[PDB]
Amino acid sequence: DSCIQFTRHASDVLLNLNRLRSRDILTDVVIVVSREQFRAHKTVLMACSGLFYSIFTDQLKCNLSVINLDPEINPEGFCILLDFMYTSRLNLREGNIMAVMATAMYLQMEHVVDTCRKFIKASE
Amino acid sequence: DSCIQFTRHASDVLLNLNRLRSRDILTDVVIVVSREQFRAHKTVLMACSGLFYSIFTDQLKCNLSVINLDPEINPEGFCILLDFMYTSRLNLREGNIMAVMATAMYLQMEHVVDTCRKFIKASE
Amino acid sequence: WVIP
Amino acid sequence: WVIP
Ligand SMILES: O=C1Cc2cc(Nc3ncnc(Cl)c3Cl)ccc2N1
Ligand SMILES: O=C1Cc2cc(Nc3ncnc(Cl)c3Cl)ccc2N1
Ligand SMILES: [Cl-]
Ligand SMILES: [Cl-]
Repeated sequence: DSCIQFTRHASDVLLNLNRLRSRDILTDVVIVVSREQFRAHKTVLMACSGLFYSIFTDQLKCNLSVINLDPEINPEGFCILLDFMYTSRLNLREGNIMAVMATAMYLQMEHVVDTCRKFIKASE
Repeated sequence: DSCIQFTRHASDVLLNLNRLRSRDILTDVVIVVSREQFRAHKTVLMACSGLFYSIFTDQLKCNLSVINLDPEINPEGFCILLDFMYTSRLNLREGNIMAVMATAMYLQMEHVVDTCRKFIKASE
Repeated sequence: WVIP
Repeated sequence: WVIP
């Protein structure tokens, strides 16, 4: 086509989706990670995670308002990944890298798994 | 903070949101523009438009499944802007620029209004 | 705005 | 990935 493209559009959209999440506007699901609860938008979770994409395209699970993750999932690791979904920024630290990588593998977020593998390899 | 950033994350999210729109997955509103109907995600519309942001934060309109636009709104102009919301690409042509700019003013999409004003000014 |  |  002969379209023009606004360079910052995708980033501006994601910024506003994070603002709606922070104000709890039109969030339609709560992700339960052991004792912790995280409110989010199903569409954003699906757009970021192979696991959520599979869950919310399922003809019964698409209608659930609560999703319980595997008890081995670390709440902080999930929190870091949810923040990444809504901002493109990943808070990867020596103290959390193992939990972040395991959570990213479970959530099927391949680019996160990739940077975790590389950061771990450099420390070996 | 000490976060790392994935450059293509925002674009990849928007691409997946457009794929969900194309397959009509978790769309929660229909925008009626005279004889034409457009299915979308309220969160994406709010993230792109000052008008939709105002509509869907309203305590009664937030729950509507159908929104009727002003009868002066051109369906093609709306279609072009909805495609832009979900892709960052604007199909701006001599034959549609007036309808696109008027629709962008109504929808409160200031960056679109700006490029339309500039493209019109260059032709004068 | 750019030519993509 | 970059340092933002
Ligand atoms: O590492 C990742 C990130 C990711 C996201 C999704 N999401 C989607 N993919 C294709 N079409 C659609 Cl419609 C969506 Cl929502 C699926 C798999 C993966 N894997
Ligand atoms: O030209 C434009 C594009 C636009 C989008 C929105 N959206 C939001 N703004 C602030 N916080 C939030 Cl939460 C959202 Cl969703 C509001 C005004 C405008 N004007
Ligand atoms: Cl990822
Ligand atoms: Cl805009």
